[PDB]
Amino acid sequence: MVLYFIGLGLYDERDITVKGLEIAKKCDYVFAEFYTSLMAGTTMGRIQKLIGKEIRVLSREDVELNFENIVLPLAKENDVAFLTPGDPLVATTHAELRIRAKRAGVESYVIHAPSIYSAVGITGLHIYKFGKSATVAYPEGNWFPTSYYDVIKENAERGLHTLLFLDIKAEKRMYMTANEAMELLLKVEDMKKGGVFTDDTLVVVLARAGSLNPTIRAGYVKDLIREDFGDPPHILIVPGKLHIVEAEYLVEIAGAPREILRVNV
Amino acid sequence: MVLYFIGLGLYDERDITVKGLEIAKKCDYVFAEFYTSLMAGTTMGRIQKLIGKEIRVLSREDVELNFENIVLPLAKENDVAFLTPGDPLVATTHAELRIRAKRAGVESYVIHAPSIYSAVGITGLHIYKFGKSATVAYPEGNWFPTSYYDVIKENAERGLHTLLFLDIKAEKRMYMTANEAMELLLKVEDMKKGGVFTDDTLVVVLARAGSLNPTIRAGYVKDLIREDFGDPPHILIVPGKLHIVEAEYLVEIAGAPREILRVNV
Ligand SMILES: Nc1ncnc2c1ncn2[C@@H]1O[C@H](CSCC[C@H](N)C(=O)O)[C@@H](O)[C@H]1O
Ligand code: NA
Repeated sequence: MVLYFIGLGLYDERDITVKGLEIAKKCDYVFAEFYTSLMAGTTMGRIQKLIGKEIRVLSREDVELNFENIVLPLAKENDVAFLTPGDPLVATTHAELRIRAKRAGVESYVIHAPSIYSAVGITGLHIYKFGKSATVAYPEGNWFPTSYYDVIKENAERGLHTLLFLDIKAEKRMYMTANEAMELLLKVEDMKKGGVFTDDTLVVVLARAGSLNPTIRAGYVKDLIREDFGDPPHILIVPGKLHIVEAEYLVEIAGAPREILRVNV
Repeated sequence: MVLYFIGLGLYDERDITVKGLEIAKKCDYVFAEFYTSLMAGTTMGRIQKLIGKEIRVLSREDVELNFENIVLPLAKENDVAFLTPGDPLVATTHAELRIRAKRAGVESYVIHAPSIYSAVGITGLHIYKFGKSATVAYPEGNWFPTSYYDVIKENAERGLHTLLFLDIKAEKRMYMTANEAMELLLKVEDMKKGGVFTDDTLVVVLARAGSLNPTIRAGYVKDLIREDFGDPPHILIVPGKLHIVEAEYLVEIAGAPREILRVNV
């Protein structure tokens, strides 16, 4: 009679850890949410088939407002699993659900899975050099979010790389592309004019990490802003000062202009 | 003709993903390295039994100096797997190994797995608030390194969390304990006196991330410095100012003192 938070990983149903699969297979009830991220290489059927259990999908409202009414009650008399894309506690507010479980007398366990936060390593940028992260959110009505622009500025001044999670509106099947994120950032630049994000800014795009052939591209905004990086999900990265081997990787593996091999120490 | 970089995950042999396991089983040759880290919850034998292939272990020198003479030759006429703890390419020098593959006319693919960079989300600390990461190294001889102290300073100064990796002697199987890390930092604080790490500093200790029963403890240095966090490996985190939700999780899940709800928020 416990609750398991089990990550499903980056791209398809095979990105779940063996540990997660074995445990998921032996749970009495299986719940899941697919609004915090997008697993572009799988479907509900494939996941249900792999786990061998019927999966009840919950909405953001079901979770944020009724987790303790839909999931926890069952976690008292049975073993329950709650599945999520990537790692369940990364760039989500799911950690708080563990507090709800405790207060309801339910013990919980977390089974990790590969996350986009560490998968950034495939870009060649040293992961320890990443600074504060941020999310490029879709403007809504007259409200136009811009704090993420300041994060980049803060990190850049320190020579640190900036990881930019991109917005997602699962109910509308909307997945922000790196292209759209670049557009929004250029608009904020005109606004603030801090010289933080312009056509000459070097950026890195990682799309569909977890698949065997993810799209990894590096170059100047003026050149990538209109490039096609394939289907979502995408993440955008604004590197800080580059190490020679980081630049070499971006050129050799990500197709960056050979000129970035020259670093301005 | 193909080299697969496969992550083994966090703690035991089941932390590898289903994708990683199936691919490894289809490879003609399987190599592994355990100098960047060492699965404390398993053994070479258990990993070997799980994959069903003999696993040739490579030293740091085998990889860094001879990757192209040991692994790549076989990758030309067979499918080869290179196993590493955590997520492949997180370790700073691994990314360039892909450049070596390319240079040798060998295609490479990356199979991700849980990394400590994302697993620390289990501490309840928001992932986006983490800043630059660092490693606490043992002083020795006339060398007393202290850069990790400066990292904590720059991060905390901006309200960001600092993820600290603790020194490890893979060969001698010696792990630096969180307790030892604190002592070193207090000693560095006495040296630099910047008001960065003192007895009143709040810290979080994560041990055996990945296992079903990890150790998650949060508190002030004066109380945790002599606490027993169990067997390695230990990860230390110096949080920046907390979001009430982070503090609540640390209190309810990591046994942190109520005091953080008013002092560190
Ligand atoms: N496979 C993938 N490839 C590229 N970006 C990804 C991705 N998975 C997640 N993301 C990025 O992260 C956002 C979701 S944020 C939630 C992240 C998740 N808990 C994890 O551990 O990965 C997406 O909108 C996208 O910008
Ligand atoms: Na980081």
